Amino acid sequence: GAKNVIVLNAASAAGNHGFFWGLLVVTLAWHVKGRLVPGATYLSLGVWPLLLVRLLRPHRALA
Amino acid sequence: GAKNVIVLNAASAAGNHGFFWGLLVVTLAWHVKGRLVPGATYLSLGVWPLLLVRLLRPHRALA
Amino acid sequence: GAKNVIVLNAASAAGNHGFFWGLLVVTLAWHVKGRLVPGATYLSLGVWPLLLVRLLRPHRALA
Amino acid sequence: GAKNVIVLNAASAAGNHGFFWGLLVVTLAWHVKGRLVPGATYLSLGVWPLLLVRLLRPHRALA
Amino acid sequence: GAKNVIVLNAASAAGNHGFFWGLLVVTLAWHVKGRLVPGATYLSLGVWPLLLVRLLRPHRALA
Amino acid sequence: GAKNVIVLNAASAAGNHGFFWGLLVVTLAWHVKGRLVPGATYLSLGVWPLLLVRLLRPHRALA
Repeated sequence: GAKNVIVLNAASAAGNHGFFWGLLVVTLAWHVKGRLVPGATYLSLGVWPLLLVRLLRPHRALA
Repeated sequence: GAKNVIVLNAASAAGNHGFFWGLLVVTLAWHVKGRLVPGATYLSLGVWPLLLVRLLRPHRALA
Repeated sequence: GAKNVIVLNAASAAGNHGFFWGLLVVTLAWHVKGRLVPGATYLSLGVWPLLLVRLLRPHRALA
Repeated sequence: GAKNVIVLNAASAAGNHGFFWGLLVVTLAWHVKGRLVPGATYLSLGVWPLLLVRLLRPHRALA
Repeated sequence: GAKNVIVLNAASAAGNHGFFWGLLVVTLAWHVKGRLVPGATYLSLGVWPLLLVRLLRPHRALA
Repeated sequence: GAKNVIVLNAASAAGNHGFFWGLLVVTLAWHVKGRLVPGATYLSLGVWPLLLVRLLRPHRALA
């Protein structure tokens, strides 16, 4: 009653692998290249987003 | 040390805690309804898929 | 080796700690707003979905 | 296989750490900016949606 | 708090488990069926992108 | 108790165990092939990304 829980997780890790799966992460990052430039332009965003963050900002482990 | 580490993970959980976040799961589930029926159509792919599955089927865990 | 593992996970948690990351999750939830209403209207999949769920319903950590 | 299962998880964390991969997360968060304003429109969403949320509301960590 | 940190994670897991949520996973998989066939057809990228992937292939865990 | 929290996670892993799920990961990887080449051709920044990563670069798992 121990190595039968975490072990299951281990199986998932094998599935992800680094071959085909590795390619997917790299490819996605490259594609957003063009996406990145339009995204950059945007005014009126000084603290408006931060207020939402304020809820997040205190944080609490023992939530 | 042993602590602080796991504690940090808990903080992430706090971030998740947000009624808005909960709402997102429901919307995705409802939308897929329509997606599901077209998917069922068994066009040209009776056994072709399964060969790929064989690689997946062992589900190694040694990694 | 012992702490040179869980500690590594903790480092990932620090990475999450970013206002930008927090903003993305909240934003995604809001977007599905419009998506949610069409999903509601369908009227179908009465008993057809549940049968599949039956396999899923017992669930088990053994796997 | 004591220190082997947890170790595997650590390896996954290494995979996440990257240059190109990091850029994608930041870009996506700011970009959704535009998506957020349309989302705000509360067209017939006063409280009706919440009833569905009630199912989600108990949560129950017992699972 | 020993049994409070990990416990928080468990709560998240319970939330993931459900009826509507289960449906989402199956539908997404079925839908990509048709998506998969066009993907297969792609000229070039047979033996050239892999070299970049090679850097990823050794992988590590000493992150 | 001790063997209960982690046990819940194991249950999630069982859910993944599904050939259909396996199909989705491979499909996504194949599709991005085409996405990868357009990404390669864009603009010449060179300094725009590194500045962002630089903030990330010191790292502080002591979050």
